[PDB]
Amino acid sequence: CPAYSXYLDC
Amino acid sequence: IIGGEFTTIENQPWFAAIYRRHRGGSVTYVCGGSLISPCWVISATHCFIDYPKKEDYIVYLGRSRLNSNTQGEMKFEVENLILHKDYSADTLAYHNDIALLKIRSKEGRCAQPSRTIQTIALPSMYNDPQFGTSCEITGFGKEQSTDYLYPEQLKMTVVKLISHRECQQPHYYGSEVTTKMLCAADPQWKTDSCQGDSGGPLVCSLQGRMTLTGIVSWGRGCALKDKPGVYTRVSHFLPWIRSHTKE
Ligand SMILES: N=C(N)N1CCCCC1
Repeated sequence: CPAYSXYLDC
Repeated sequence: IIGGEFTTIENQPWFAAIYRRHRGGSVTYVCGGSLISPCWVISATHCFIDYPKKEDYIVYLGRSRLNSNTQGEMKFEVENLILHKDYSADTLAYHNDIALLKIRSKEGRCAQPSRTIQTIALPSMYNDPQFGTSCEITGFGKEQSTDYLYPEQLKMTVVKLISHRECQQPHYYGSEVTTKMLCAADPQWKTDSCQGDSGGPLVCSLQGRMTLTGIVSWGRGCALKDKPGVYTRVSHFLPWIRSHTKE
């Protein structure tokens, strides 16, 4: 999954 | 802004729209900011940390639209771009995500207040509204997480402050949130800040005075259940702000 600000959950 | 409503700059006249000029001359939107005095705009360090050179930036005040001029607007160069030396980030959470832009027009002037251009008060130290208080957020960020384009017209919405206790729960953000950040979200998760809103104001009315309580910083997704927006908690940075602006 991980994991960025802002975009999608995954 | 996911959800919310369209607006114009008269309803957020401290809002600053910050753009970057590219090597070959195109200009793209970066982030929002807030006018805290005529010569100073406050924003978030993550918005500038890849391109830290002040000559790269243009700041507008009194602008309602992303890619056209609003009558009355003012355009400024950035005389000093001040990033917080304790900035850190891991793919998600930014810490000390706060920046100051000293602005100066090509005529060597700072902002001149008008119907479309005004400053926003800073909070007293360590003085924030109660959790559950409704506050407002403003920006030209995405209207949907999957959108490719930013809206052409400025937007605002209303989110409620969430306690550090609620936000620190592992099904929210765990240890990613610190007491120098504030969480805020909608109760239905249907409205939120999103990509391109960073740097902009979270404004709360603290006994009649509109106050810059927060600066949009980060979040997982946009308007995603159990994942609030996270804001720099301005009332914990007053000494930093006073020193760097007195400058
Ligand atoms: N409020 C959230 N969810 N954000 C704000 C900052 C950029 C992306 C996501």
